[PDB]
Amino acid sequence: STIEERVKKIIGEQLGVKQEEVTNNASFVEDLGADSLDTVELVMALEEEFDTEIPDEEAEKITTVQAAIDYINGHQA
Amino acid sequence: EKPFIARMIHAFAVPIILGWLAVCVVVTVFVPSLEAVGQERSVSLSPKDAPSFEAMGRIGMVFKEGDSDSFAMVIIEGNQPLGDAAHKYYDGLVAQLRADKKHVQSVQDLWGDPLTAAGVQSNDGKAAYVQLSLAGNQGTPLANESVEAVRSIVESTPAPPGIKAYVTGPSALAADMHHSGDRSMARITMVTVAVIFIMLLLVYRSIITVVLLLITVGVELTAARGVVAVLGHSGAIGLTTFAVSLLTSLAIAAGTDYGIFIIGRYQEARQAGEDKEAAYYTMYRGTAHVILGSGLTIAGATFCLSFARMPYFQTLGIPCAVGMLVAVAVALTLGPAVLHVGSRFGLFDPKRLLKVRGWRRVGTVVVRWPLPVLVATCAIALVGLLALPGYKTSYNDRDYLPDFIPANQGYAAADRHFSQARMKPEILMIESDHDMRNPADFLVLDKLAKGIFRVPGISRVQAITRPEGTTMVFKNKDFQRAMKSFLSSDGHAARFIILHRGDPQSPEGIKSIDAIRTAAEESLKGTPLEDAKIYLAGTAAVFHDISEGAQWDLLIAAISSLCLIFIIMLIITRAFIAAAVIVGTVALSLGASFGLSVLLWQHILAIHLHWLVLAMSVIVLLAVGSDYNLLLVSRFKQEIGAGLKTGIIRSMGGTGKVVTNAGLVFAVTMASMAVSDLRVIGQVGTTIGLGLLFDTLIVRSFMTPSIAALLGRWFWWPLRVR
Ligand SMILES: CCCCCCCCCCCCCCC/C=C\C(=O)N(O)CCCC[C@H](NC(=O)[C@@H]1COC(c2ccccc2O)=N1)C(=O)O[C@H](C)CC(=O)N[C@@H]1CCCCN(O)C1=O
Repeated sequence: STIEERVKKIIGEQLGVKQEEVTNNASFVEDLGADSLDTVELVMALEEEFDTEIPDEEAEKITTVQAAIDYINGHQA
Repeated sequence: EKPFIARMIHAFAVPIILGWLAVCVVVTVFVPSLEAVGQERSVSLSPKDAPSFEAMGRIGMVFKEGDSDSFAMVIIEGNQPLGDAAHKYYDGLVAQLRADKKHVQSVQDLWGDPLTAAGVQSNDGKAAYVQLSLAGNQGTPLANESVEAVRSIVESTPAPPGIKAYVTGPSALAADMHHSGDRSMARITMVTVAVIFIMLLLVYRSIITVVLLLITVGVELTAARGVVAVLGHSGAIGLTTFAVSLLTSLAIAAGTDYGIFIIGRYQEARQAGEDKEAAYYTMYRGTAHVILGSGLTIAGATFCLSFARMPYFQTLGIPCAVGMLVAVAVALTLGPAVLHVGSRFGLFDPKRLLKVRGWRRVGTVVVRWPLPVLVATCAIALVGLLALPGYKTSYNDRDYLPDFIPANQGYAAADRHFSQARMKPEILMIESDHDMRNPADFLVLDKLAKGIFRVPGISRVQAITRPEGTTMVFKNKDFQRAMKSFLSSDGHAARFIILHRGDPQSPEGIKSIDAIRTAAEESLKGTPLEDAKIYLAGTAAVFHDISEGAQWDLLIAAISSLCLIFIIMLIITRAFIAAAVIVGTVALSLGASFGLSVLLWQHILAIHLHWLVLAMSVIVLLAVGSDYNLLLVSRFKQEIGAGLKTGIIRSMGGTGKVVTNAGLVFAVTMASMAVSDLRVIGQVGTTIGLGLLFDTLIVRSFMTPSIAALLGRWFWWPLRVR
């Protein structure tokens, strides 16, 4: 459906997180227990969800789910 | 989607199971065991176009020493200097051997002559020997029958006190090699199945799934062996113990690999939550073509051996190809069918959890930073070439059979009392329209003998003018018997019996063949006998030719198998660079298998590789490594569309454990042939096992995924992918 729904889908699938568990306010590393390679894989997966490549330094802005949503709602362009 | 053949197998599952079982029983009953056919339809060891074969045939026909390539040495040994009782026993034995005209075509009886007796008696005087010429070429059923008859005659004759008799020679050694290879077949299969059962029980952790997988493998194995036995019994193919053993082990390993792929994909589909019918259909859609590609690759690789020159390679083409085209159809039909039938009763659901976190993490570590990983593994793959400068091949079949073998036991009777070259004589024959009886041509013969006596590594020249081989007459009574055995009845040709210091068969000895030929030419040059034809025969010349031909046949078989595998993968995937990678990442990795096998046998175990090992192992290595790579790349093909790089990670997550299990099962099956009495089969199996361990642990795990992540969409050229 909308962008947010399917980025939510990929985050859930990547982290094994349940649909009702993931939320915007949560952080990948602390609340969801995501690994660093988990973040790298997640960003790489979004790079093909939308044809937009994320530099390694740009990956510093992907700390929490809400950050991902609000970053990629604008960078989808 | 529900593909057609999947629907048909799904509907007719029980009929298919019972049909394949009925075919199995029908074949096992209506044709004999495959090993029994092998000993009924065996091939001759020597190739027909070898100069070392034409020379032996020509010598035999001109000197009336039979018409066969085969020769066998009878050894007499005693605990004391051989008295006249030994001579009487030897006379009785030679008379009996002459009486058996069906097998013994001639008997070069020298010890019965007091003059030439010194030329075969041991320097200690406790042993003696005589050369027999047996019907049928080396290794053929006629030669097998002849050696068995001679052995029975020798061991049935009443030996005097303190005397023993043995039979030896290339023919007896080949017959005993065949019998020992077929004697260990039951043990090879028993240990293979036991090891696989002990292993698979730790992978699935429920005995029922393992037992059904092994029953499928057994049906495949028996169908393949039965069809090959049918073809052999019909006379459409030759066979060798190598062909039978490699067919058995390859059928077992490949059938277990197909069954593991089937069950792995079905269990993954079930874990994903799909029901039985949809799970089976996903299994077929994701593994049907992988198994077919895997079957055709191995069949067309082992079939490429049919282009080899040596019979020990040329006869592995058809039997192995037929066995693999049978074991695959049985796999592709009984596998899905037995899967579905068992799925009715819920046997094949996963008992453990199909955890994939580790392989997905490795996939994201390899897709990210691809080129460093590719370099890091190419360093490992290519450092296996460091064993190439020190690689030394051994042609001595005598060493690679158990010491209890009667042929090998007889050889021991020679080592205890003879120089190790006496039982490996090399013969030089010169032929011309002149009559050699004239004294001038006798001086020419003496010049030839002196010249070849100067050759490095040559110790004795037993000839017409050298009755005892050492340095020293045509009318004397005793010298007449020398005419009877060292000149052609017409006097047009003369033969020289040649003996080496050290093993003539070793890579050092064989090179002397060119030296012998050159020295003979210099002796004959500038002399009336310069026009005389020259031929070389014996173990030295034979295995000089084998050394010449093995390089070319290995090279041609490897190149043809590589091209054929590439064609099959291109057909399966339809992507040029993809198919190129699937086989190139294995070809580069042959260095690691070669290095590991040499480092284990030659350097650590102090056992040189037999010249058969590399040719028989590279063909299987290419095919099986390309098969695992094909599975991985077909899973890429499936999962792509969710991202070119993300599909790679998901595909590793899915197929990581499946390929590890299949690879370990295959490698341990091949590595289980070391139990075979033929240490050559052990070397072949261990080389393939080490190689496939390397592939399954490094090549498909890091090389192919890294290259796929590096090449982006170019990996699938010309396929258009967003
Ligand atoms: C040397 C051995 C070679 C492989 C033989 C496979 C044996 C198993 C028999 C399974 C059941 C199928 C029976 C009929 C096959 C005969 C051809 C046929 O009826 N037709 O010609 C239709 C064209 C569309 C096919 C379609 N394929 C697609 O539409 C495209 C093209 O490839 C893919 C694709 C391939 C593999 C995995 C995922 C994919 O997305 N997508 C797809 O369903 O597959 C194929 C059915 C099977 C497959 O797997 N391979 C195809 C085989 C031949 C067509 C092209 N070709 O070279 C392939 O690769």
